[PDB]
Amino acid sequence: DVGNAEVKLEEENRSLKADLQKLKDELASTKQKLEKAENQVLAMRKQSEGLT
Amino acid sequence: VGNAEVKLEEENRSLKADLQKLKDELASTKQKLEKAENQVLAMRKQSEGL
Repeated sequence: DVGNAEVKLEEENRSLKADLQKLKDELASTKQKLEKAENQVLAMRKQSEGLT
Repeated sequence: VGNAEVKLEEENRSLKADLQKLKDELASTKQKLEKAENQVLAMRKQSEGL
């Protein structure tokens, strides 16, 4: 039935959009954390070179 | 209205493809984060002795 297929797709689509928003938020945060960690590595390199 | 079902199928395909890509980018970024944090810890140790 067209009605059944449509309802199933609408349900999947609502569920996928919520999963997508979650993953988008998690990605943005993880990327920000990676940038921080990499800049930590660089700051420590300079501090370890300014000491040694 | 006539296009209702195919548009839903198209959206569905679009979302599923985006979902897989984001899961892939997330796992890759998480792995890089783990490596960088581990570099920080390794460098903390070498800095400790000196």
